[PDB]
Amino acid sequence: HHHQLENLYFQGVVKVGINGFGRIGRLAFRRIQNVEGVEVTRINDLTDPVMLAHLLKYDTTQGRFDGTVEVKEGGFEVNGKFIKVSAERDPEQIDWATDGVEIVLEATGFFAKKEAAEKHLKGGAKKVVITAPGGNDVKTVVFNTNHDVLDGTETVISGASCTTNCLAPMAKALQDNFGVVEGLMTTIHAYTGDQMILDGPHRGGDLRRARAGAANIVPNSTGAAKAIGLVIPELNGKLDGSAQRVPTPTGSVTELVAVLEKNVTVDEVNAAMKAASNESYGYTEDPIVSSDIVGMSYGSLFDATQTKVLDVDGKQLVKVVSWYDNEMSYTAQLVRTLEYFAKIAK
Amino acid sequence: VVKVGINGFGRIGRLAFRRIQNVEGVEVTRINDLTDPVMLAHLLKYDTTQGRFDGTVEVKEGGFEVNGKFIKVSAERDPEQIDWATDGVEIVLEATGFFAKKEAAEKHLKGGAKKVVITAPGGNDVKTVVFNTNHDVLDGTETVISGASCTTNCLAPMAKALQDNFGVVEGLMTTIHAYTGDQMILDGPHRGGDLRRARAGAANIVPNSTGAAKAIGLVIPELNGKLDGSAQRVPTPTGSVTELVAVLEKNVTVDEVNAAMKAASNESYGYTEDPIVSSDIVGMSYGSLFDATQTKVLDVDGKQLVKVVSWYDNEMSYTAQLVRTLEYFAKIAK
Amino acid sequence: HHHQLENLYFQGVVKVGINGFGRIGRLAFRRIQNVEGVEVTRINDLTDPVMLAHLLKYDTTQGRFDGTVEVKEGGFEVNGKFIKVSAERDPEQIDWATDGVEIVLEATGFFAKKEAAEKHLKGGAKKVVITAPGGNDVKTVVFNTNHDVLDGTETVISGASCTTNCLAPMAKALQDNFGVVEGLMTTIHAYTGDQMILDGPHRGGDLRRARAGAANIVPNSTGAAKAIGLVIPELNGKLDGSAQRVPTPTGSVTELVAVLEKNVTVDEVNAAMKAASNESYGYTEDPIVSSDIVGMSYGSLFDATQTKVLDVDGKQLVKVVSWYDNEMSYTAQLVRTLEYFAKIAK
Amino acid sequence: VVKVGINGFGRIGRLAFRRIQNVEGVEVTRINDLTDPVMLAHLLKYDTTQGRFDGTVEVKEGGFEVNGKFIKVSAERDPEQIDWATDGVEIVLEATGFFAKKEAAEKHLKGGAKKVVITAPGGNDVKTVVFNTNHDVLDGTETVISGASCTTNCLAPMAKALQDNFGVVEGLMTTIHAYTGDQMILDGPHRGGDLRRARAGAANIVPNSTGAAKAIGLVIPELNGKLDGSAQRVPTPTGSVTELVAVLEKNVTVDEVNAAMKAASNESYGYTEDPIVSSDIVGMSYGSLFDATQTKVLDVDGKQLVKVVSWYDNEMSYTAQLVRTLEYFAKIAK
Ligand SMILES: [Ca+2]
Ligand SMILES: [Ca+2]
Ligand SMILES: [Cl-]
Ligand SMILES: [Cl-]
Ligand SMILES: [Cl-]
Ligand SMILES: [Cl-]
Repeated sequence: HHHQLENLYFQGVVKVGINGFGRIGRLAFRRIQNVEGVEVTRINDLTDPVMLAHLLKYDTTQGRFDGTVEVKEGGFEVNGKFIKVSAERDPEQIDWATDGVEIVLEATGFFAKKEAAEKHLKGGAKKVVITAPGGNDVKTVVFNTNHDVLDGTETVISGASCTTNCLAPMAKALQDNFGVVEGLMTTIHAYTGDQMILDGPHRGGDLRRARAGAANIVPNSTGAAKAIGLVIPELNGKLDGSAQRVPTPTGSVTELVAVLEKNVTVDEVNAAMKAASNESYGYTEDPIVSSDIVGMSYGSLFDATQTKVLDVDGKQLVKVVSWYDNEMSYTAQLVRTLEYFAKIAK
Repeated sequence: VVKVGINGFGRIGRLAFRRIQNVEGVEVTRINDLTDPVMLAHLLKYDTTQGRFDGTVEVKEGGFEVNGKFIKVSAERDPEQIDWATDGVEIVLEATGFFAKKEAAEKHLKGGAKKVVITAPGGNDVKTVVFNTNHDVLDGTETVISGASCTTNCLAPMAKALQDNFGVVEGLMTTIHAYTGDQMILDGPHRGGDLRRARAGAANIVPNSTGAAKAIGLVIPELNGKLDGSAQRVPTPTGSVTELVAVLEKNVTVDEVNAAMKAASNESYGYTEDPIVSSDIVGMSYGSLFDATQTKVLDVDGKQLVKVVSWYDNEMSYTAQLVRTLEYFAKIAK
Repeated sequence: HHHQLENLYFQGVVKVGINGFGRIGRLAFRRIQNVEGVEVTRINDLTDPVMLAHLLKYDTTQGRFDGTVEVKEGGFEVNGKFIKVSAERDPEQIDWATDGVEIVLEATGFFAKKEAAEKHLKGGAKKVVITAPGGNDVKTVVFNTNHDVLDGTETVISGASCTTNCLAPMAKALQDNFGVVEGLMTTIHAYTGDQMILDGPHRGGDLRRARAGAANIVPNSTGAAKAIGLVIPELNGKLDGSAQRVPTPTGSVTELVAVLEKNVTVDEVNAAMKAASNESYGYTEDPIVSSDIVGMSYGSLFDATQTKVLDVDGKQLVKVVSWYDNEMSYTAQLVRTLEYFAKIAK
Repeated sequence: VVKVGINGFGRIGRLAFRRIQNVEGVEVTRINDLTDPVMLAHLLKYDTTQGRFDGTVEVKEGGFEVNGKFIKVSAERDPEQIDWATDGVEIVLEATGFFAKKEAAEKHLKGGAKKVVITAPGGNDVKTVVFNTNHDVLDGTETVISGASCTTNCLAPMAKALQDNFGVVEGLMTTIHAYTGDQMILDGPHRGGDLRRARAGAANIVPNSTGAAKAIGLVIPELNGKLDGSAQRVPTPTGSVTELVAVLEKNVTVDEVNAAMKAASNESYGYTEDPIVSSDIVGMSYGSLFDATQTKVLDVDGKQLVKVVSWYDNEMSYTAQLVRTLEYFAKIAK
């Protein structure tokens, strides 16, 4: 009876707008091409469209675009369909509604806070998903970990980080099955665009991101584990971590060393992960390596071959390890949350 | 003068030769390897990661002339075939990827050598020595000893310091490690059957099993059975870093942890507070370099997990430790 | 009237056998999965099948296998179909005919010469294609450059090398349109399995292949240009060349600097290449880079953006440049020749 | 003592500082760069490709203390803002990726410097000097000069030797070149609009335009307009090799070509017959290293095409040439 959900039953097309056509924005565009009932009808980015079209067609790590891309006067012709490309620097000036846009992926990195991201509503968009944390009045959502926190009335939400989308389902499964006292994370992580190609002054003052990223093992700080409480309240304040950036251009792996609230065996841990598996959190027993997860659609892929339970006179330390393509795994999660959020809008 | 012979002129054998050139009272007078000496001379002169050789190398009838001195190069395959005594060799560096067994390594004594140091674990009936961690275990009467592995030479002083200052309940190690010659350059069948070492080593993050932490008890009895670990091989050709996450027997602060490491520092175990990266340690002579910038103490309602991290050049750091043990071992004679 | 060709008209299935399941053998298997009317019914390789199945499923440069692979008693289950995998070290002992094999891809590198490769005929196979040169009584075939040299009665043929399959259509187009006096080739080439991962003794005695291949620019000798006469008789003895191996795991590019028999312009050269283009020899005017050709199906991809015509008081030197994936481009050519050879057998 | 000031403490500026430490009678007394001195001190100490600094570096109020001596570090952005004379600087190394113009570079003279050397082409009204190829063109009265590019410093002695011995009709260059800081670490918009420098530089073979061969006439008048070329950038962080394919004015043999290069050899132009690879030249002080193992003479019915190949460390080889020109330029004063 009619306080009912509707968009799940009778929505034809979810029209998406992308503000910021960097790595994530372009990869989200690519994924949406394969999502029935969701399509991008507007891109906004200050870069010359000739440059943007070229980078959409050709991608070092993710391969050639599946289809044709041609620059036109007001935007691109992508697999026939024209798609407007604007270059407004003020989000309040983007007339999203003229292109039917209802939800915006905000991926520039300059409008993270609620009031900043809500500028897209002035142009007529209804909802916004941020490609980063994750402020004071904004929920953080890892799809298939805590998207049930959404009621559909929120205006701005965060898709969390890529590392959070890998860690969260793995840490939650430990908590649900065994209980976590505390734990430390180490991500062995592909280099990224916040590192220098060769040694040189880094804008932020980071003496390690100043170093050649493709020729070094580079320690760097993280926030996923310290901030996990935003996705899994029961783990608030229980985890910390850091990263080692290494010379691959994409593909990463997350290790968690944890003290649990009860004793376990390796098989029990692995069986718990298998039972928690879904389209966001995969399970494998194959001895794969990082190139095997590039382009994959899981947000997180648990690797049962790397599980360890160290038992010393009954005192136990546990290691669990999950793979992720820090590019496409995070993008696949963003797109799941984009669609879900739009469809439970009401 | 300690006259040393080298069996196996691979990465470690060649780098040990380079180091011994600078150890007064130690000199190599006999190399032997089943490779054409022209190939060996070229690989001694030119080294992708460790640079060009300091001096002159010329191939001559029976071996090399290195900085004037001639050095016999043989090509046997049984240590008994090596007349170490004809070249005056007293102690042998055994550095082929095989032969890591006492009876197997004792074959060199028939050729007239007195002592043998094997460049890998092989310690069922053989003492395992990380210099400046436990070389005091040697009395000089041993025939064959092990220099342990390079991961052990990195971990051991760090783990020993935690044990000495605070007590260790248990711990898990992760080493982010340069690729090595037991991995394939491109995807292909690995002779051991390892499905991960069969993969392209310079284009992947590759999980790898280790033994350093599980076998630490051979170097630090007080840690026997308390540790486990594993590795992630990554696309650098040398330079590695070892992380240890441990449960200790008392609560600590970060400053207390770092101060304990500094107090344990010496020529084998370095200390830095500079935010370095892996290229900054390639070629260094410390066996282990503790990095105070990476220390973590997670305290959750008084229960603590501690992370400590040391760097090492898995090539030159290990080699420098081997040569320390070679010199000391020869010095304390029998 | 009935001295007619038949296999082009009424052949149902070309059954292929692969001797040697290395990089090329596995990639040829992958391509054949997408070739209607051609299928592999027998693999012979001395490697443990568990290792071989794993390497077919997971491929660092060419991605995950499109489908499922499962080890069975006598071989593999690949996308349902069972495929026998033997491990005979003597090719005369391979009973190809029991599996209906008519043509063998001989890719071990130990049976290049005619008499050696003809051992496969003892087991009942009819034809053999060698994945390397290219002996004294054996024709060398670059598909869509000189496959018309085949009359279908040959027993053993060579698919040439991967570098030859890139150079040949480019050199032939210059010869046909303008005439070649002489020329020198330089390939900038991915590292390969004949190089060491770290500095160490090389079995062949090559002091450069002994060096770490992923951490160096490594000069190495070639044979494609010196031996081009085997594919293009009119260029016999007119070319020489060499290679620089560089730190990418696949993807290569071939430059030819040539003296021609007449003066030209850059546009004239590029137009000549466009007219010579086909499914083996592509044409592009996009400023691509090496990652953009990994996995591609052209044997050779001419890049019009790199064309140069240096004219000094009327004396001209010309540079033309073509891309190739030294893995998949060569494999795609091998598979074209495999099918054609089987189908004009008669 | 020649007192030098450095504007721009990037790769070249820092490596030139490292070299000048070993040039007696030349010393840097003033650096200025718009970067925080803490960042600059860290990058001087630690260098991914060129190793750790030889000495001590400590940040202090007005700059660095390097091996005791204090060195002022400023952060202006207009050469007139630099009081070179207050620091006694006579000659300025102008090494920011901009300012490659005579009037632009002459701004340093207002601050009290006498001469300027720009670390890139900028030669419309500025002489271009490859040391030991054409530094005899300087008379000492010039204010601003160019050290040319690093590709020019590699090509020039090789091309000059062909011209001197045999005569050059024409030629095309290909350099297989390390990636540089004008390429992206990952695919992304390039500020110049270059669709190839927008691509991940350590994961691709990247075609690149050059100017060294087209502009060679500025260093070797006899080759003006005779050459063209281009580059392939590849995944090494330093170390490069330049190939020249040329039509000569007479027929030659390989031995004749190689002998001519050996006779042209000097401190700027080296000669080797060893089959080296790129890591063997990183850090070398020669501007150019001719490799006789790569020489080709293709003779087809008497018509010849010749290939000659030289190595260079696009970082340190170029820097060593710059510092040679700095010293000479200061020495021949006005
Ligand atoms: Ca869609
Ligand atoms: Ca098929
Ligand atoms: Cl964290
Ligand atoms: Cl272990
Ligand atoms: Cl050739
Ligand atoms: Cl040029």
